[PDB]
Order: sequence, then C-alpha cells, then structure tokens
Amino acid sequence: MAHTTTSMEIFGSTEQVWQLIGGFNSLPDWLPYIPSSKLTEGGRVRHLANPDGETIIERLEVFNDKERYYTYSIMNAPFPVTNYLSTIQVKEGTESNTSLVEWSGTFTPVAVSDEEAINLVHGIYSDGLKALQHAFLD
Amino acid sequence: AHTTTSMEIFGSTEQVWQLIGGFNSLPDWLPYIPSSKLTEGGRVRHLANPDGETIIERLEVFNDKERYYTYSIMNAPFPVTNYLSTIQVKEGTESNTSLVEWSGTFTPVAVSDEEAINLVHGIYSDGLKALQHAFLD
Repeated sequence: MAHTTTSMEIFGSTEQVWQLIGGFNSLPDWLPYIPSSKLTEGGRVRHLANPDGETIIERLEVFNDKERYYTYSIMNAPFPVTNYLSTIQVKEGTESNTSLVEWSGTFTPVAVSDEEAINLVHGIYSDGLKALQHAFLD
Repeated sequence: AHTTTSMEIFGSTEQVWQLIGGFNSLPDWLPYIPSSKLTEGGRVRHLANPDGETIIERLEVFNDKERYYTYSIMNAPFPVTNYLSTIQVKEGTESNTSLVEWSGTFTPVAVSDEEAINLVHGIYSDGLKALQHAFLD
C-alpha cells in the first residue's frame, strides 16, 4: 500500500534529461554516490556499487523510450522495504529547455513504520533529483 | 508492410523469457547474430551478422511481466526503413511450453513488399526455429 513521489523542474530539455538518465546502466552519469554500474542478464539487471564497495542489484521491469520512463524493482538492497517498485519519468517541462522529472515508488515497509520507509525512500529520490539538477548546472 | 511468425518453444514462459528477454542476449539464441554489445546504458545494441555486417538497433519498449520488448532498427543491410519489431513470449498450450511471437512493421526501400517481407520473415522464422531447437538440447 505504501507509496511516495517527488518531482522537480530540471533545467534541461526533455531530450537532454532523458538522454542523460534514460539509460538503465547510466546512474553514475548523474549520481555521484554511485561510482560504478554494470548490467547483467542481457541488460535487464543493474549492479550498483556505492563507495563502500557494497553492491545493490535492481531489476528492469518496464521501459518506454518515447514516454520517457523506466520502472525497476529491487533484488538486493539494505532498505527496510519489500514489494518495491519504482518509476522515474521525464515529463514535459514548462519551457522547451526544462523538464518535470517525477520519481515515485510503491512498497511495503518491513520492521519500520510506513512513515519511516516513506521518508527514507522520498529522501533517496529527493537527493537524486538534486544531483540531477546539479548535473545540468554543469 | 508487416509480417509475423510464431513458434511453440519447449520451455516455460519463465525459461524462454529468461533466455530471450535481454536486449544484449541475441547471440545466446540467434545464429544470425553471433556478436552483440550495448551502448547508451543498454538502450542501443551493436550487432554483427555472420557476414560481419553491423546492425544497430534501439530499445523502444520493454515489459518484463508481459514478456516482450520492442525495438527499432537504426542501421542494417536490409532494404527497409522505419522498421519496428516486437518479440513476445506468450503463454503456451501448457505450463511447460510457450508461444513466441515475432512481428515487424516496415517500409521497403527500392524493393517490392514481397521481397522485403520474405527477407524479414525469413530471419524471424529461422530465428524461432533455432530457438525451438535450443530447448530440445
């Protein structure tokens, strides 16, 4: 049942932003705390390594190039949630040089309150979008 | 012009999709594509056919639960353009089998509809044929 979403106007056209973040294996191109990422299963699974060397494994669930979004689930991660599904989408901005990037997720809290899982997940999305904004500031 | 071909494969939808669902997995089951590599974070694949000719295709749609992916051909040695193709693993007659469907839509270039269709359908047909022989080994 639990869900959360955060949005931000990124200062880049829909094409620039999706070009940058549309790649399932491209998180390190815009997320500083994810130094490296590799794909397995023909490109359906991504292995994300944080500075620690600890690796998170996520599965590609849906991808749509023209609607500019992809949905993924978590296979291996240290977050207190299960039944995790997340979608990041690049919607039309108010101008041709901006984008409304929306990051949302649905999950079931495990061992923590719905409120804590929600705050943790929202915090992850919010940090990522700020990082995306920074990437476009150059 | 469009064309479609289907083939029963002797493996569960789960087994068949595990093998053919990856965008970079053609060499794992398709003889016509001995080599493949991804660029653009996995959105594009550079292929080489048995003649060493390169083919560049882009991932358009992917749905793991519905077991299908759609792609466009950007560069290829085929007399066609505006080519879009979809491969899908549908439930078979029973739990241990699955129906694989491969279809494409395309505008032929300098050739007739029949010539274009045969070329494409020929690749599809030969591919699923090779795919069905794999689940017999």
